[PDB]
Amino acid sequence: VSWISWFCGLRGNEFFCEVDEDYIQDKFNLTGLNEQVPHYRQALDMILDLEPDEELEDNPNQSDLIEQAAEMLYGLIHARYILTNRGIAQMLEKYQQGDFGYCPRVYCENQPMLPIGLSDIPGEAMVKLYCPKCMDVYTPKSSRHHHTDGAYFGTGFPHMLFMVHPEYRPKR
Amino acid sequence: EVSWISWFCGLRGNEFFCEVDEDYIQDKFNLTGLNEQVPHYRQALDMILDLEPNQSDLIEQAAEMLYGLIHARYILTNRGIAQMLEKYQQGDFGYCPRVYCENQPMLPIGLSDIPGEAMVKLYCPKCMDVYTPKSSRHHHTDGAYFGTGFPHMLFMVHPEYRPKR
Ligand SMILES: [Zn+2]
Ligand SMILES: [Zn+2]
Repeated sequence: VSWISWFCGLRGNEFFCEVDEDYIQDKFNLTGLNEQVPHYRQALDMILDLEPDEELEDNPNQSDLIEQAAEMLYGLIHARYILTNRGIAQMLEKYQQGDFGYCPRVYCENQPMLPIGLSDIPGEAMVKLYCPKCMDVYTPKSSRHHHTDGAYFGTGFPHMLFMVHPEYRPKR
Repeated sequence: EVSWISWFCGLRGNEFFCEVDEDYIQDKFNLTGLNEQVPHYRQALDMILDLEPNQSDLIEQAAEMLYGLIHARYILTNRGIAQMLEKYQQGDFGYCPRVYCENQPMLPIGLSDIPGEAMVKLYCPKCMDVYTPKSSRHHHTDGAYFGTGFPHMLFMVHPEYRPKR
């Protein structure tokens, strides 16, 4: 399985959706990201499953540092991706599956929530959950999601989704 | 040798309960009215107080219901409230999930005082709303064992713990 499929499958990455390879392959979609993550070249290669460099001698491995970079880069791409009609389509799918959890308010009656970020700057805050019914923001019940940066989901995702799919917005 | 009460409050899922003072239970005046709500009231009250005892499990079930009803009244008394306030300070009931409530500890609360109506819920004193416990281990604890007015009783007796919202 692809790096992306492998990543989105890990424990804690349930909120993520699989970004279409072609979206990533189009340089125009990643403009600006390459200057936010270290080892951008090797990291983007790892995400797309390509020959992982030469790698010769004592040359300290710095391997893990690249794995982390791929992780950050995938996140930033994810953020942009889920604003596009295709990404939104995929998230809407998970939404229908309750992939993001249900609102804990007793009166929201288990309204499924959408992931959301309190900030678009990486390292600011971890991902939170937005209930479209009571329109408030909650902390995920599972600690497994307490290390997922919210910037990988953005502050305007939930808004975008309902803008494109008004029919799913809770009534009254 | 652990007392029935100590044993009960120690079971998985009964973390929201506090241990009712034996003497409170021994005073007949405090239980007036309860004896006509649970079956086998005599044997059940005996089991709760650790006294000389197929219909067995049915009595264990009765002691469980009876302890709950007593708990409900108990936590309205200054002594019960004191104990609950303790657990409250330990975050024994959990913290509010609202991101902006900033992990405000919550108090248990019932949506109804009638047994069998609804399971126990959590009241955040900051956003003043009611939530369902994150852990499924608490999804079988009747809310009637905590009452609809407990949280409000606690803060009337301890206004100083009223969060600045
Ligand atoms: Zn809600
Ligand atoms: Zn709250």
